[PDB]
Amino acid sequence: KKFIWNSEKKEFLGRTGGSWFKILLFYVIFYGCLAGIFIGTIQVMLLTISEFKPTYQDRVAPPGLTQIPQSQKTEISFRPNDPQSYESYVVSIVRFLEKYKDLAQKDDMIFEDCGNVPSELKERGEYNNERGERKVCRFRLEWLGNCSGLNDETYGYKDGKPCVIIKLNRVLGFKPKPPKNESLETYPVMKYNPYVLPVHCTGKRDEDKEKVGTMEYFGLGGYPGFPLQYYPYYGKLLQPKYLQPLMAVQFTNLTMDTEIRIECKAYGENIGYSEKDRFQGRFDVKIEVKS
Amino acid sequence: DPFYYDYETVRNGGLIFAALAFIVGLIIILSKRLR
Amino acid sequence: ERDMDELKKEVSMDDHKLSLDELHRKYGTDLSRGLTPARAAEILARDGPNALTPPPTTPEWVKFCRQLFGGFSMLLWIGAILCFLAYGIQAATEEEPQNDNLYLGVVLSAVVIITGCFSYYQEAKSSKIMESFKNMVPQQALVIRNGEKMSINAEEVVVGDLVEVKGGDRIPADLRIISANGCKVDNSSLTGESEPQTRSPDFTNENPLETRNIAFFSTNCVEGTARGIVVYTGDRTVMGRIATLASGLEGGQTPIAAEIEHFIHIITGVAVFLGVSFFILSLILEYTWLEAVIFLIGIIVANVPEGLLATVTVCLTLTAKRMARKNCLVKNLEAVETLGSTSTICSDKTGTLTQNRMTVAHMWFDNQIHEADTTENQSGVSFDKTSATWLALSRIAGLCNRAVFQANQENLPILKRAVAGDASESALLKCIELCCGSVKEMRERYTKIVEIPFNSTNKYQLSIHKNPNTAEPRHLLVMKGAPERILDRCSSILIHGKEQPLDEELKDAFQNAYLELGGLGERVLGFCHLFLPDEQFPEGFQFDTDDVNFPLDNLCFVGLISMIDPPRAAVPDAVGKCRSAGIKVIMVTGDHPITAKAIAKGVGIISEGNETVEDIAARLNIPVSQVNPRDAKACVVHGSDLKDMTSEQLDDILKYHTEIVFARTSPQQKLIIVEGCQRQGAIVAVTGDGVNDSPALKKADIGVAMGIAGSDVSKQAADMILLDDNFASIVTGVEEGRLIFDNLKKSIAYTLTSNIPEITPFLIFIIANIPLPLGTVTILCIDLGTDMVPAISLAYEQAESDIMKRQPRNPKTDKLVNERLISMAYGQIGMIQALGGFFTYFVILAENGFLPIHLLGLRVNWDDRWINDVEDSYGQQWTYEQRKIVEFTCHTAFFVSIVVVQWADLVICKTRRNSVFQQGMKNKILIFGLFEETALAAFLSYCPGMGVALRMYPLKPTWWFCAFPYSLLIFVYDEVRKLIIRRRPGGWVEKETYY
Ligand SMILES: *[C@@H]1O[C@H](CO)[C@@H](O[C@@H]2O[C@H](CO)[C@@H](O[C@@H]3O[C@H](CO[C@H]4O[C@H](CO[C@H]5O[C@H](CO)[C@@H](O)[C@H](O)[C@@H]5O)[C@@H](O)[C@H](O)[C@@H]4O)[C@@H](O)[C@H](O[C@H]4O[C@H](CO)[C@@H](O)[C@H](O)[C@@H]4O)[C@@H]3O)[C@H](O)[C@H]2NC(C)=O)[C@H](O)[C@H]1NC(C)=O
Ligand SMILES: *[C@@H]1O[C@H](CO)[C@@H](O[C@@H]2O[C@H](CO)[C@@H](O[C@@H]3O[C@H](CO[C@H]4O[C@H](CO)[C@@H](O)[C@H](O)[C@@H]4O)[C@@H](O)[C@H](O[C@H]4O[C@H](CO)[C@@H](O)[C@H](O)[C@@H]4O)[C@@H]3O)[C@H](O)[C@H]2NC(C)=O)[C@H](O)[C@H]1NC(C)=O
Ligand SMILES: CCCCCCCC/C=C\CCCCCCCC(=O)OC[C@H](COP(=O)(O)OCC[N+](C)(C)C)OC(=O)CCCCCCC/C=C\CCCCCCCC
Ligand SMILES: CCCCCCCCCCCCCCCCCC(=O)OC[C@H](COP(=O)([O-])OCC[N+](C)(C)C)OC(=O)CCCCCCCCCCCCCCCCC
Ligand SMILES: CCCCCCCCCCCCCCCCCC(=O)OC[C@H](COP(=O)([O-])OCC[N+](C)(C)C)OC(=O)CCCCCCCCCCCCCCCCC
Ligand SMILES: CCCCCCCCCCCCCCCCCC(=O)OC[C@H](COP(=O)([O-])OCC[N+](C)(C)C)OC(=O)CCCCCCCCCCCCCCCCC
Ligand SMILES: CC(C)CCC[C@@H](C)[C@H]1CC[C@H]2[C@@H]3CC=C4C[C@@H](O)CC[C@]4(C)[C@H]3CC[C@]12C
Ligand SMILES: CC(C)CCC[C@@H](C)[C@H]1CC[C@H]2[C@@H]3CC=C4C[C@@H](O)CC[C@]4(C)[C@H]3CC[C@]12C
Ligand SMILES: CC(C)CCC[C@@H](C)[C@H]1CC[C@H]2[C@@H]3CC=C4C[C@@H](O)CC[C@]4(C)[C@H]3CC[C@]12C
Ligand SMILES: [Mg+2]
Ligand SMILES: [Mg+2]
Ligand SMILES: [Mg+2]
Repeated sequence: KKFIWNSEKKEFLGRTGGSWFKILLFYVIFYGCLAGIFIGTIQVMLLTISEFKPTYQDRVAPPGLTQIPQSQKTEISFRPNDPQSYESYVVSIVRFLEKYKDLAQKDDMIFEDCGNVPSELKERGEYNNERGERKVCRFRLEWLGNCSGLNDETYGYKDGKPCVIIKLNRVLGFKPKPPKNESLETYPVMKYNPYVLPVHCTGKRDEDKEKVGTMEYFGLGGYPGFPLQYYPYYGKLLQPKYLQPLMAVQFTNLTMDTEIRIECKAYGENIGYSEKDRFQGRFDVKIEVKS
Repeated sequence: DPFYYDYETVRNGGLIFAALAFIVGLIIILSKRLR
Repeated sequence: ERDMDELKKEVSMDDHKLSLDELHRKYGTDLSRGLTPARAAEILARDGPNALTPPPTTPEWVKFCRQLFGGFSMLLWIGAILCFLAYGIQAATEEEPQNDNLYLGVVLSAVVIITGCFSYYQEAKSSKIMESFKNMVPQQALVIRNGEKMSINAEEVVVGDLVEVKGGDRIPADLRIISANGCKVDNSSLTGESEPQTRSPDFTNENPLETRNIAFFSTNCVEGTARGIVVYTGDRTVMGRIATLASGLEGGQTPIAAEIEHFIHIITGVAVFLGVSFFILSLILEYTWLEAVIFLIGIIVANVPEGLLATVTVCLTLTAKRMARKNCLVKNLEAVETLGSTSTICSDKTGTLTQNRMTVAHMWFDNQIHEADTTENQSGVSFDKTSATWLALSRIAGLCNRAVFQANQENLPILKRAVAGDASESALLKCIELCCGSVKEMRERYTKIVEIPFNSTNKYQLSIHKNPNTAEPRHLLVMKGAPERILDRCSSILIHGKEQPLDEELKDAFQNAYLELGGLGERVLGFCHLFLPDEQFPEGFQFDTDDVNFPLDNLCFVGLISMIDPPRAAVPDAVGKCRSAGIKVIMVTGDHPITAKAIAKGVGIISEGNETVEDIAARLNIPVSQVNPRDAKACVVHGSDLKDMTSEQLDDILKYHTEIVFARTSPQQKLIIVEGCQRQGAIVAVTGDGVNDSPALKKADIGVAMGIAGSDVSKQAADMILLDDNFASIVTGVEEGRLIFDNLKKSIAYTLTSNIPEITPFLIFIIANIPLPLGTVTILCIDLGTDMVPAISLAYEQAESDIMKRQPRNPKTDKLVNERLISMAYGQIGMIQALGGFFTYFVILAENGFLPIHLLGLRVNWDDRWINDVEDSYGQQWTYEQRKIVEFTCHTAFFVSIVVVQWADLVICKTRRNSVFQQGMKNKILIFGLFEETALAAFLSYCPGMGVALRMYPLKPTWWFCAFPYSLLIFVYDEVRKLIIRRRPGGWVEKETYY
């Protein structure tokens, strides 16, 4: 209790009152100057980066192929007979697809109708504010054959035909280039369009490749991939409501109550892969329609 | 390709500096006339 | 411990009954010349060194393994075990798994290996240096071999060797007394009584302990001198069997290590508490079961300065070696820290302050002062050698003398040869041999009948000589001693041959001459003689020595003799430093008050202005008793006055006096003076050389024993040994003692500074929910691999210029780890280091695409291994591994920023009082560490494969310079703070931040 408090010199926990006030004031001015110096250096550093382009982009290269709905452990397992085992997947698909409905793409200044067939890339010029915002290549939900949220809201999950919409990583200033027909000898047989970055889903093992069933691809114009006319990306400051290209795959005639691991791989010149990062350029999904 | 940063140049520079600094420290600790 | 009187009275078998002939034929030893060196070597190689069997020493693979699996190391070992187990579990699960946990476990293993090897190397070096001290100045034994007496190593003594010991000698092994001359040994360590028992060749008892012809091991001869024959060596000795298994030392606690242990336990408790708290928080935050232990281990390592014990060991050993190289041999490791706390030094005048090289310089006879000791140019003296009184003076100066010139000395002068006897006797011999003639012949004509050596009881010497002349009554008594005492023992004085009664006029002249010679720094000795009447004492009269029969008074004083004893060269500067460092120095000598007063004033003990009561009285021509006792800052206390003094008067003298000099104080009274000094709350260091000083040397906090002229009793009864008996060495030792504290505090401040910048990222990551800025691998890498050398580099820092310009430190109030130390390392420096690290982390993330503001709350999705579409500030999508690569790159950048700020912190930690421009970077080990830590960090960041092994990736150049402003800021801040403390001592900054 002596160290706790002594009434002799008004010492609280070891130090007197005047000393407490003095250290409080000194520490306040010191910490204030320190935090202010930190903020000043923060602002001085910020005055070096641009508002429309990051000073370094080699960390995001090549872009990565992702799947919707976002699933824990990339596992999409549900019971078609159960009306709730696939509610999570359907809801997560709709949460992302709602941004592509005809209602959002109403304004003509923000949304522009781009080629209905795979065409050349829509380069807007330079990454500056001289032209303010830019138009957005509209993408109708109808380009997705049977999983569009327009006719079948279950997207096939109700009839045991799941539809995992594939998506390409949005990268500012990226110009996807599909592989030329000259070297088309390793990747599987797919429709070739020089204006579409291809994507092909296949099995993983000799058992997965057998139990997959029938792959059905839905994309702009029916090409299995992403149309080149939707790139490059100009960021959130130049294209706030930019809509990225999409593509869905329907897994029909798949063995019921069996875990099948499928891998959709995107091909192209600037499309690479990695052994440790299973999402750089391709992605693996484990699906099981346990009815 | 405005997506590839030459990491080998920086790697070599850092390794060169590391070797030089290690040699300097080795000479300082095992100094023959640095009294 | 019932090992006294029971484990001794039973193991007893000796040969004390053997006569001289039986002893000689039993051991086969030349009783008058000793064994031959060849035979000595043969017995040495047969029996072994004269030493006790040492305790078992743990092998090299015992200490190394104990350090490998040490207490703190156990945590990392368990972490590696858990990681390997998790990898085994992951290998049985989903096919084609990753090696993240495997590599992490191997990394922990490498960390443990490096830490164990480094700690083992440091402990091995400390142990080797510590063991090197036991062989610095080993105890010697005076033995007789092949006729010559030589001083050899104690362990080189064998059974049967002819050994000789004297007053103050330590018995090397059990001996049989062959010849003795008033020898008395102390068996306090043998029987229990500290009373000394006589040792004589005469057989008086059949019991080995009670007999007078047996010297036992571990005991010391208090008085006399004798010669014996070794009867048992090594472990076979009497006291050896007991000292081998029943005299072991107990658990001596070092306060410097105790304070550190206390702070270590406090920090360990707070660190483990924060670790388990963060453990539960991490588990609650949906993290891996292994990641929880990872975070816990990292938090504990970064908050526990587990190298404090090693740093303390390094500082103590290094400064102990420093003291050894500067004539300060610390007997125990605790005294190494008591030297810096020294506050009072009770040193002696003759032997320590002065070189004890006396030279007869002045004399006083025929009522006149005469100079002498011609500069050996055969000029004789400045007076006539035919003076009648001078003849009597030389006669009593040479006949009453006891010293003798050694052999092989008739080829070099008298002022450069060696003698055997008292220092004063040596000067007297060199004087009479230079200006009078041959002493060998003078001492032969006047044959000495009986002689009384210098005794404290009589306080004078004595000798009776038969004169071969015809004009004398066949008796010549000669004696010297204290001039004041010799004068009170005479009734007449010889003036140019004629004897006249000693009147008051002659006594007044003698007193004036005494004060005149005493003020010059010379020790005066009184000499007198008497020619006893023949009718009362016939030619054949038998003068009894034990029973004084001849007259002791009414003698005839001849003259005074004074010698020069210059002080050491570094003594004036030493006392100057002592006064400049607030250290009270007291002189304890047995000389006359006037001589001691003059010598003390000359050497600096008594500076100008300071006057004693006697000096003030003399200047104002007033009685000394009437003068004000408080007006004297200095004083000269007489031994007789000290005898009739009480504890109260002692405290008064030692309390209101700043420069005290105790003259004519017997060496036994030193204990009381030391007690009085301690009673005044002061850490004392007392110098001792004789055997009677033992109680004073044992009572004082720091007993300084004379290493050259000091006996074995003082050496074993002291705490430190003065290698050169130079007083300045004590001050240098005190300086080094303070340097240990300075370096220990500097190293403590530097090891704790890094704690804040290392633990702040976890706290901010949990409060701001931003991606982890500093990982566990990084914290472990820093604390156990980069700052392991710099933390030790602070032990080699030299002393500042204000080391001897401050008051001494008291252990009861000034401690190592104080509140201000934490406020400086945890609140001011650590905050800047953490801010710099966070700045570099924000720079990396902002440059890669995530604005500093956007990072708030992203950790939820950032650490998610399945949400691979994290939208950055620009709208880009990053995967899990892609963003994790940036996070690890930020961890490496934080690591680099940490080393950068550590550079500035290490630089400013070199000095806590002066500016870095005054001390300079003379620390080679420190700069070596600066270069090594930078090189190691660069290698760990640029070596290929580190991205998957240590999860450390290459760092871009424009990032290496992000933390430089914070380093320079710490530098300038510490410099201005020290500038304020220097320009305004005792100010708010000093009373609040001076750790
Ligand atoms: C995913 O999208 C695809 C679109 O590419 C959908 O494909 C449809 O699949 C069904 C089911 O297999 C097929 O039905 C077959 O129809 C055959 C005869 O159809 C003729 O008439 C059609 C026109 O009229 C119909 O279509 C419109 C809608 O477009 C309706 O509104 C209308 O009322 C009619 O229903 C023509 O389009 C068609 O080409 C023919 O000329 C049948 O013969 C056939 O029966 C066989 O198969 C049965 C199941 O295998 C079997 O049990 C029977 O015994 C028999 O052997 C079958 O019913 C459609 O032809 C096909 N296309 C279209 C445009 O509808 C697919 O359904 C969708 N997935 C899901 C889950 O909805
Ligand atoms: C794409 O998906 C379809 C259906 O999802 C597969 O076709 C078969 O569909 C039927 C349902 O109508 C499945 O269910 C039943 O399986 C029973 C198990 O027997 C099997 O093994 C015997 C061996 O003796 C086979 O002869 C038999 O065909 C089964 O494969 C059968 O007893 C059932 O018989 C009914 O169907 C057969 C065939 O049409 C008729 O002859 C009978 O009269 C009776 O109506 C029935 O087959 C069956 O399991 C599905 N076969 C599978 C999954 O292999 C397609 O096969 C699948 N596509 C591919 C490439 O596998
Ligand atoms: C008392 C003694 C004190 C010692 C202290 C100092 C310790 C120093 C530590 C190591 C010393 C040198 C080790 C040699 C490392 C180079 C070996 C080599 O030639 O590597 C070649 C290849 C790398 O090729 P890449 O760049 O193309 O691959 C990139 C992979 N991509 C593209 C997927 C990212 O690597 C491979 O194949 C496999 C990866 C090999 C990388 C090994 C690095 C170290 C790993 C574990 C050691 C842990 C030590 C921790 C020390 C910290 C102390 C503070
Ligand atoms: C949930 C949030 C938790 C935040 C936790 C933050 C913790 C910060 C501290 C981390 C490590 C601290 C280690 C201390 C080790 C001390 C060792 C020691 O012996 O010290 C003795 C020293 C004393 O030294 P002494 O005992 O040798 O000397 C005493 C001398 N006399 C007697 C004269 C006083 O301890 C101190 O000086 C007191 C230190 C107090 C430190 C208090 C830190 C409070 C942290 C508040 C954070 C609030 C965050 C709020 C966020 C809100 C967000 C919305
Ligand atoms: C790729 C290259 C890598 C190089 C790595 C180099 C590592 C070097 C080791 C540590 C560096 C970090 C700590 C430096 C500490 C310097 C401390 C000091 O003040 O020493 C004084 C001392 C002062 O002592 P003195 O002995 O010179 O003076 C004594 C004076 N009397 C006698 C009166 C008492 O001198 C030195 O240490 C000599 C070396 C100084 C080196 C200084 C380097 C920095 C110079 C300016 C700061 C940076 C300015 C940048 C400007 C940029 C403009 C665009
Ligand atoms: C327009 C100007 C631009 C300047 C740009 C930077 C130029 C380089 C700046 C400093 C480097 C040189 C420093 C010399 C310091 C004094 C050296 C010396 O020996 O004086 C001896 C004197 C000491 O003399 P002394 O007398 O004690 O020692 C000698 C004793 N005898 C004679 C017995 C041998 O030094 C000091 O007292 C130092 C006081 C320093 C107070 C500093 C307060 C501010 C904190 C930091 C200052 C800036 C540091 C550098 C920052 C750089 C940032 C890029
Ligand atoms: C006189 C003194 C106070 C000048 C202090 C200048 C400060 C504001 C300067 C000195 C060094 C500078 C840093 C040097 C290097 C980099 C890396 C770069 O990729 C972002 C900016 C950043 C992080 C700078 C920010 C501004 C900075 C901290
Ligand atoms: C006088 C003192 C404070 C200077 C401290 C030395 C600094 C400037 C040194 C220490 C380590 C060095 C870095 C070591 C490695 C690399 C990688 C290389 O590819 C570019 C240069 C760069 C980034 C160096 C720049 C200079 C550097 C940061
Ligand atoms: C970054 C922000 C949120 C942390 C705020 C922490 C502040 C309030 C804490 C952190 C460390 C603390 C200091 C730690 C040590 C001491 C020494 C003691 O004898 C008086 C109090 C004093 C001076 C404390 C005052 C309060 C203090 C400065
Ligand atoms: Mg003495
Ligand atoms: Mg002691
Ligand atoms: Mg640290």
